[PDB]
Amino acid sequence: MDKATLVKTIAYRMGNVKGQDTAIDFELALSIERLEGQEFVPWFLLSENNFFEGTAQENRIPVPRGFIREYEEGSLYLRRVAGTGKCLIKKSQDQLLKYEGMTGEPSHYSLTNQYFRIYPVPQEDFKVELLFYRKSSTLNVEDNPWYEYAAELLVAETIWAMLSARRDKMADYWKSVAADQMRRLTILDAERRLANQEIFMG
Amino acid sequence: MDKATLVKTIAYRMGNVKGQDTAIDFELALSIERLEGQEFVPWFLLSENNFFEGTAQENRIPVPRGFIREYEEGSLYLRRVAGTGKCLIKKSQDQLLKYEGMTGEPSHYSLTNQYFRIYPVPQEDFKVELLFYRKSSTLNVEDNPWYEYAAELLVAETIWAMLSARRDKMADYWKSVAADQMRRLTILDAERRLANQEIFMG
Amino acid sequence: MEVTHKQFDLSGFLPDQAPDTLKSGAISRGFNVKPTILGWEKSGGFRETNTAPTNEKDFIFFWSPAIGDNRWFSGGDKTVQQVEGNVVSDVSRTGGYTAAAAARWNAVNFNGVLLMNNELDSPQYLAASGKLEDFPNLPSNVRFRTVAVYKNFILGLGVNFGSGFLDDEIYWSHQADPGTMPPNWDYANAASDSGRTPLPSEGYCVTSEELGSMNIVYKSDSIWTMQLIGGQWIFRFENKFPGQGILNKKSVVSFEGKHFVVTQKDIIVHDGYQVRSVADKRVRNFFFTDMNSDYFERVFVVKDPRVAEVYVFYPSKNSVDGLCDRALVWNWRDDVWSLLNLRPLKHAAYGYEITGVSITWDNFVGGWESTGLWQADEDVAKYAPVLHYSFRDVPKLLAPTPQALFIDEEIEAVWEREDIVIGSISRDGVPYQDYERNKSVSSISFDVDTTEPFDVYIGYKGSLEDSVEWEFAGTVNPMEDKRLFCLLTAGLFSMRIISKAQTFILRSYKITYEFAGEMWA
Amino acid sequence: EDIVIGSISRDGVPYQDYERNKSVSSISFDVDTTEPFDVYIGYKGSLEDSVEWEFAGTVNPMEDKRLFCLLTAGLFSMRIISKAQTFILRSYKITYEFAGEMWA
Amino acid sequence: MEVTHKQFDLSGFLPDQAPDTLKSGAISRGFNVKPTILGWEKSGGFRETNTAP
Repeated sequence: MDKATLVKTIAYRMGNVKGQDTAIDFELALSIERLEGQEFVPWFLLSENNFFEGTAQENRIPVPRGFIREYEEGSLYLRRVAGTGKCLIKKSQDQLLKYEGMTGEPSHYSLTNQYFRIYPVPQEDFKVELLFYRKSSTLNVEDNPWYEYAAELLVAETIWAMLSARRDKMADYWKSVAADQMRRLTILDAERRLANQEIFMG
Repeated sequence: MDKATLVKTIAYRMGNVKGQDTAIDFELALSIERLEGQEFVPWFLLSENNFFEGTAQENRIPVPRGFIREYEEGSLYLRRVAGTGKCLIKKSQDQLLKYEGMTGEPSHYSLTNQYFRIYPVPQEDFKVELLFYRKSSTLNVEDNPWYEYAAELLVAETIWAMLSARRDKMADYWKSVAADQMRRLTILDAERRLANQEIFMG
Repeated sequence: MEVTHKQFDLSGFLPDQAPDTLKSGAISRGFNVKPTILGWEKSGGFRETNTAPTNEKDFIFFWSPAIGDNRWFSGGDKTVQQVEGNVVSDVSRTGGYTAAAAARWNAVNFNGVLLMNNELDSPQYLAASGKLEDFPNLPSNVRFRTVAVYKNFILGLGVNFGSGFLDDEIYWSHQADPGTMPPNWDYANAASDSGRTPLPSEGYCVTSEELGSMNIVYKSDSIWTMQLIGGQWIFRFENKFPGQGILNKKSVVSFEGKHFVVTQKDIIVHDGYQVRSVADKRVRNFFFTDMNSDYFERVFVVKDPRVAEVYVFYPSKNSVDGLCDRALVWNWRDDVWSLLNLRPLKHAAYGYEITGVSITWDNFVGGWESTGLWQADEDVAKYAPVLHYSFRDVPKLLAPTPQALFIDEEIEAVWEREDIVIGSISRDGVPYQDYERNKSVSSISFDVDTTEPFDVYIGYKGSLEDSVEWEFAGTVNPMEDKRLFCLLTAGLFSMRIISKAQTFILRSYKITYEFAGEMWA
Repeated sequence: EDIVIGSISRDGVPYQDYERNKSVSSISFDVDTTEPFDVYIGYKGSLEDSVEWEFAGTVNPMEDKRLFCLLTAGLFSMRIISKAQTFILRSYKITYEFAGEMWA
Repeated sequence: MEVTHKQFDLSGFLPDQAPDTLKSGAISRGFNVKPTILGWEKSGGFRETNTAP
């Protein structure tokens, strides 16, 4: 889908409307963000590994631009001068108060709100790399993946919006349509992660 | 079928259509795409064997084009120049970080987001074997498989979409028809996957 | 969610009303399609008749000196002609008739003698000599505008001899002898019965004093009556309606039992004692405001005795020759109106034509076998006063014909309802349209008795404040299919129907739709 | 040639729907005489189409009042012919069902 | 799903109207059958009279 077949589809399914093309656009954009704010997250939004450079004597670390959440299976990693590193561990701030006023490599990471924190204070310059889900806009990818993936969800949900502003009954028919698609999407996501892994009880 | 009988069937079923064949074509294609995006994968979407070669010191391998999900009782295979081969294992990134810096034969991988990563990193170029599920728009066989098998789903869904666009009641009826057909095909998939297998514990 | 509408409640050509509130079957804009009892009909097609003037045809007229005879006169500059047998011309007055007269003569009927009068020439009558000649004792100095007839009283006219062309009338006749004007005419002398009367009024009495069994009445700009019951000086000058004035000479009142009157202001019907406009709220505005005629005269009206219709030929603004090219049609039997579009035309009249091959026959044989008395032909149509139209751009005349084809080319037809009463249908069978709810089309199906196809155009409009915009849809042959599919949504709903067909029979139609929102703009 | 047959509204008199194509069920005639009369049945595709004819065997009213036939067309036509001493027609009833819509 | 129609509202021989919209009992094409108060009647039959020219 090419961001143009979407508006054509919206006109066609809405009833062959003609002169709302600006409106259509405003709305489709309003929509992708809303869905992004949603609590569920699809699978195409994990960023390429991004790293941050940290200056010494500072514990708090700014959150990446437009961050949403960390990766369930990926963690902050520090890369030393030799090229190797270690995986840092996270804990609630309270449990991490003990290492206050201590010396060494970093060891623990905590969320706070906008700032990560390193309580084992790195006395020198340091860097870590992360794997995090990020807002669609921020990602470099030449084009919006939402356009490619589940374009139907997108079509449906925007149609609902204008229709809600049009106080017409079928707003719901579309809403419901979005839902089926949304559920299915979660199934695809869950179906894909475990596709070829073998588990053992140890 | 031959893509003509399908169109004339669509025209006849929904009320003896004459001229909407252009909208028929546009909206029909859309159907095949929508269904593909959905959580289900019918058997005749399965791609043929694939291979790829990656250069030295490059542990990142991009996703094959048109990929959706790998084949479950299939797995990534490493082919060596001597004709000998092996099958690499799958684990989450976290489990597999440890090997960071172990040289030799590749052994493991992770799905990650869009790129394959092998932590046992060879120092030379190397070839890989892969199997997966691909969209019909991206398979190398001459004809689109979907028309041949499961035409009805395709007949119904485009009609459901075509009829729902004009705000007509029978939309629920046609959607129910499509749902029944999808459940039928889902049953038929398992009819073939486990057609005549024989099993015993160990 | 569907509305079926029909076209046999017999509404007229109704452009002046608020077009959206028009009832079912009402026409917004018409193109020469006839509304009838069964439904919309095509009233067109023309046979080629046998008459041929071989000269300029300004005024044409039908008369007969005896039963079985058919004669016609074609008048022009310097010239009046004959149409009989196979020879024409050579009936005009001795000299060149008068200085380039054009569309300014007049014709009247009195007993069997045919009478013609012109503005620029003295009146000449036709006699056994075959040459039009002036009246016997009428002095030569005279020059006349218009002439009229009445009971045994020729020349009920209103213009004097000269230097006094303004406001006149003279009882030129006496108790006349049927077939010849009175042996004398003297008005001032008291030999018998004649005189001159002023009939004071602001306006100029223009033309004939019209008709009516009991008496004849007409107007300068207010209606006047004449009744000859008295004996001292016969006739009694009297008036009836001050208000009504008439605009054109050929804007004549009909010969029907009721009088069909066209005025500067309105179109009124009466018979002397009670008056009423024929169509005040329906037709009045469009007839006048279609164009400022701006050539007031040359607007003439005739009758169609066969079918209860009357045609008022009127110029189109688009027309520049001053020719009407268009005609207003109203049914007198039932109050329904219709409008036509035609080729440029100069004048029209009704009559009959009986022509066939005659003197070139094969057997020179003796008189004991039957000629058959000039057997065969429109013997049926001899009772039928079929109309004859002096089309501007043809040497031979034509007559109407049921098959809608001009000669070999075909005449167009267009049917337009700008907006339809579509929406909620209430307790009553008839629906009422809701403006607030915007709506989407589903399909169209038409009830037609013919078999020939007709094309269909679809119009859309944003709001009532907005104008109308057009779209075309391919035609469908009714034989195999009755429905067409299209998808669209607008403020109000417009369909435009055009047909190039032998016959068009519209009965009813149904529209399927759905309420899917409300009004935006 | 055609009968007003279809939806019957609030008023006792019915109104015919052209859009809905319909199937015959049966015919019964009210007659005071005793002599038989023959009956012919006509069918037509669309109103735009012409009329076409079919014949049905007569029935003597003494023993029977009904005849059975099966057919479906656009509009409904019956043709009645009688070679009889006396013919007394009173009324008739037609049974039917809405089973589709207009095609051609 | 049934319609009963009657022929005593006394409509005339009516071929000129739009034949489909004809009311109950109206006749499309007739053959010398007489419409009467009770219903359709036969108006025919002839005795042989005694005159001879």
